Amino acid sequence: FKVRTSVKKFCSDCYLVRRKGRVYIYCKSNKKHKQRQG
Amino acid sequence: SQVGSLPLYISPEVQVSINALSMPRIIRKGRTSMNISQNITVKGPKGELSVEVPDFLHLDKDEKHGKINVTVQNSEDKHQRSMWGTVRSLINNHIIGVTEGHLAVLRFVGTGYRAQLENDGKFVNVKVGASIKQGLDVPEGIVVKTPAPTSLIIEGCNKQQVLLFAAKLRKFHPPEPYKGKGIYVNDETIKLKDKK
Amino acid sequence: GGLLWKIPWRMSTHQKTRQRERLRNVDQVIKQLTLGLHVQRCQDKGLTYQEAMESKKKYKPRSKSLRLLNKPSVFPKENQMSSKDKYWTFDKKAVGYRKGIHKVPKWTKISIRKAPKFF
Amino acid sequence: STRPFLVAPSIANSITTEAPAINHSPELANARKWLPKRCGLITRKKGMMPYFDKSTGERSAATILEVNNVEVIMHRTSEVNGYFACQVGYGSRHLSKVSRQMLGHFASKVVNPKEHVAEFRVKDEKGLIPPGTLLKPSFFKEGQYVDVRSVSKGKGFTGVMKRYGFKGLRASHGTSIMHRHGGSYGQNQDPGRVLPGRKMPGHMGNEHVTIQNVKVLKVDDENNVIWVKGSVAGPKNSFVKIQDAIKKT
Amino acid sequence: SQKIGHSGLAFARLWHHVDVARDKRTLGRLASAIAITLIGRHKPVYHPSQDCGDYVVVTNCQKIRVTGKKFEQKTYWSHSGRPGQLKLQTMNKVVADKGFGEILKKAVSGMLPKNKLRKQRLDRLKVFDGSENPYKQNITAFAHEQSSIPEPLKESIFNQ
RNA sequence: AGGUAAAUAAUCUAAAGGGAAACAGCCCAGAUUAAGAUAUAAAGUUCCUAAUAAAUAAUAAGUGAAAUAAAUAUUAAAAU
RNA sequence: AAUAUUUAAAAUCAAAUAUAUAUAUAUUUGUUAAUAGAUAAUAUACGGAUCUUAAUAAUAAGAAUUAUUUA
RNA sequence: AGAGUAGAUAUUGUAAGCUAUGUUUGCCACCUUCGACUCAACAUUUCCUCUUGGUUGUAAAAGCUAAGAAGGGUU
RNA sequence: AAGCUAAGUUGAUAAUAAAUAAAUAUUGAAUACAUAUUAAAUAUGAAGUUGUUUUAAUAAGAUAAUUAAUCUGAUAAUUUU
Ligand SMILES: [Mg+2]
Ligand SMILES: [Mg+2]
Ligand SMILES: [Mg+2]
Ligand SMILES: [Mg+2]
Ligand SMILES: [Mg+2]
Ligand SMILES: [Mg+2]
Ligand SMILES: [Mg+2]
Ligand SMILES: [Mg+2]
Ligand SMILES: [Mg+2]
Ligand SMILES: [Mg+2]
Ligand SMILES: [Mg+2]
Ligand SMILES: [Mg+2]
Ligand SMILES: [Mg+2]
Ligand SMILES: [Mg+2]
Ligand SMILES: [Mg+2]
Ligand SMILES: [Mg+2]
Ligand SMILES: [Mg+2]
Ligand SMILES: [Mg+2]
Ligand SMILES: [Mg+2]
Ligand SMILES: [Mg+2]
Ligand SMILES: [Mg+2]
Ligand SMILES: [Zn+2]
Repeated sequence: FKVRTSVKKFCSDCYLVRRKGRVYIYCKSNKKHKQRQG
Repeated sequence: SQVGSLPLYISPEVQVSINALSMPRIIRKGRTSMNISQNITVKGPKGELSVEVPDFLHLDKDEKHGKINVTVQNSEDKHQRSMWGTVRSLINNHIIGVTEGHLAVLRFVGTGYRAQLENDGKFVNVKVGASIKQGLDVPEGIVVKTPAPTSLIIEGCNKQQVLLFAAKLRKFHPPEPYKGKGIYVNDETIKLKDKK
Repeated sequence: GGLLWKIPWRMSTHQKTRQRERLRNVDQVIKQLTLGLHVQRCQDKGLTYQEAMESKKKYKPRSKSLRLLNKPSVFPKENQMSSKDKYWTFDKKAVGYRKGIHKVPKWTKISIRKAPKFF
Repeated sequence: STRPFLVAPSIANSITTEAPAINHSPELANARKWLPKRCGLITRKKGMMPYFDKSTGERSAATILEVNNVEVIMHRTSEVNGYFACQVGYGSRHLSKVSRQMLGHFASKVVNPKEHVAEFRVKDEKGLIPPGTLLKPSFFKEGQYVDVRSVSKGKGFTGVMKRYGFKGLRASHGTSIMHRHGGSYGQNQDPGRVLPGRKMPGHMGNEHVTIQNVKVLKVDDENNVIWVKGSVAGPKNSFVKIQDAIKKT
Repeated sequence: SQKIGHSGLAFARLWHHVDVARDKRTLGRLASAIAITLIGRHKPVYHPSQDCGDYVVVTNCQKIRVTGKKFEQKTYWSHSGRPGQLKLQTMNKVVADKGFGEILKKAVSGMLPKNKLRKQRLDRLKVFDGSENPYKQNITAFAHEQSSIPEPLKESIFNQ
């Protein structure tokens, strides 16, 4: 997980999710693309 | 909306009823609310199981062609519309389970990676690289069977429950990338890394 | 800023209503001033007070300041005024180039209707 | 015939609903508690002496806890008292010493005027012993573990060195008039006060002390004593509770 | 002249029931309503110098309304004085410990005026999580109300 | 910079009273002595605390509720 | 539905006022929100309590927030 | 931007941009003692211990980096 | 010698349990796909939290006695646990 203020989806296989009052970006292909909005 | 509008086909052996609950409960959001009153049931050959559902939703049972429909009092209400697509899908899943039955194959991959029915079906012992013994009890409704040691099958009427159980079983050892090695639920895949 | 001048950045509902009332009062005062002048001019020409009050053609004030006040482009009425100009002054050093009118000193007495065209 | 009474509609027409159970109830607390499944017995710490294990040859210091007229006076129950416990009484006392009220209580419970009374809390109603019975050292098995409560030796008004193991100031190198003192007792102004529980000189000892998991070395009903491995809090002739160890089995 | 007469009834401490299951107010609004009653502002004979407020029995307090997510967010604080001993409990935790009645009591306490009579006023509030309570028999009642209530219920209440 | 230097106005200085939780300088308003019926100012009107009812929208974050924290990010919403 | 901007009453339209007046001229007014970003040391700190409403069911509650208003 | 055998975002992150802190060196002028010993209390921006995400740069083992975490400990 | 002591001796580092954090899932719409839910349902998850354990305080409750040839205390004496 890259925890950061800015949370953009990198590849096409990335998908944005809204859980626990935080924007997560998970990804099905590349595991490096996992991000979390703060 | 697009899901909930799709009509559900029923075979004569299965019966989709609906009726009010004994003690209706109300889900209270911040602004909106949602009163769970009705209780849909899907009785069939393999078993019977139910869905507790809001008041705004209601069925529309047709005698001709075995179709039944589901509709809400206000489709323009967002929460209702969201519920509608869920409930229809749930009752479809139930129909499928009672008539055919839901299935979940777990294939174990690794040297000495295998499952075993320990308590005459009531406890799936799983041996997946651990000094301590691992496993968990099968829930009510779920029936487990092992064609091979390295290939377990979970079977049930509830699609939710079986696939949850399968996921729990997997969680002891999910597939590693370096060697495709672990517990694979149904058609599960993994991109294997180069060895180097 | 160790001393605490605890003044809120915006006004309450009740404050805004009072401001509106004050704005309305100044417009009323202006109207009365113009009306009295008109009445006086009618009397000079030779009508009674009642006749002057009735008169269709109301006389506009000849003095400059009064005439400017009458114009809504220069001095707008409360009903004419924008929501923003009732409750926000122009302040070039503020962010947004705007500041609450309540932050102006003696805002209850001092009048300030017209802000710049795009600020 | 009937008495005059008026009743409010609001209280009469109120739909009946049971209150939810609260954590700070007695019954919830009882359920939470870590308790022994069996009663205990009061003893006196008579002294201390060596116990030689005859197989191995190992020597162990053992305290001799004497068991005299130990008797279940009465017991308490959840429905009446909020918990299950056995009121045990030890020894024999004169009439002269005992209060009239206490004598009457003992007569009611049908025991002799007692030297020391104490409760022994238990998990269930099964753990309660029938009242009036005599508890002997054979209650406990040899090799079993027991918890041991008693009031410790009184040490009097002690300093922070003895109380809390404070290092104190140096013996030489200029040290003036404060060799055994606690040094600083606070902080300049932010606290502006010595904060509660600041370790200071005060009275020490003469407080209760549970000692957990002590091994019952030896039991004999002939001499009326329980041998117990190691130390027990308090002086000689001090009353000592003994119950099964909750931690060790 | 207006003051002269028998004042005993005016200063009588009445007992006010409130079935929380029936009442549709939220917690804080209910607490505020109670506070007035407890003070005695409702009655015209009131004076600030004299405590002359009524008893308030609250019942079925488990069914109290709380808006938003305050039941799992709202934190009740406490502090002895020794630093590092700030005790912060969420509303649900407080309820689990004591009840919904404790929560109501806290609100009512905060509503009340901060002086020597505050504690007395707080004491007069009698809150109950469920229905059954000892003060059932002493809530204010009238003979004209009796026809509304069925026959055996009254007897059962009296027995209780 | 609660800094420094002057320009204009006000207050404090030498100004009590109401408001701004508390407050030299801010918002009202100038105590000759009382009285307490009527108009009120600024500021307020669930309770603490003197006094309130409405309308139409928006928020669901306790955001906020008398001391507004930025670039940027995400999710919506309108208009083209 | 999709792509890409803008978040605007300058223009434009709508509504209102004033001059000849069923029209013209001049003036005035009307164009997003939420969350994250967010952060230290005696103790929660809107001044405090507390405030987002709910049919059955009340002679009865339903912001006490923000914005535009009324009595 | 640029390093990272290839790929800016595993790890690294020039100069310029937007903030927080009041831990340093200053500035202001309302206001006229460093270290050691002793006992420490508090914070968390976590050094160790517990849980977890990422790591063509996680095979294993050692690491590196990030999220939760102040219970205990930290010559 | 007693006592007091640590260089000495003995014990404890307080479980089971419950709800959680980051994180990991199930079914599943809103949004024909997807999505662990900032939807309804259903699960995992920490030396942390609640507790548990220990000490001190308090005294709801309980047993008994109730104007006393020896009711319950205190003053007094001999003392130390
Ligand atoms: Mg020394
Ligand atoms: Mg000396
Ligand atoms: Mg200065
Ligand atoms: Mg002077
Ligand atoms: Mg003054
Ligand atoms: Mg002057
Ligand atoms: Mg004067
Ligand atoms: Mg807030
Ligand atoms: Mg504030
Ligand atoms: Mg225009
Ligand atoms: Mg604070
Ligand atoms: Mg306030
Ligand atoms: Mg490069
Ligand atoms: Mg730089
Ligand atoms: Mg400083
Ligand atoms: Mg941290
Ligand atoms: Mg490794
Ligand atoms: Mg703990
Ligand atoms: Mg789906
Ligand atoms: Mg899915
Ligand atoms: Mg744990
Ligand atoms: Zn990706």
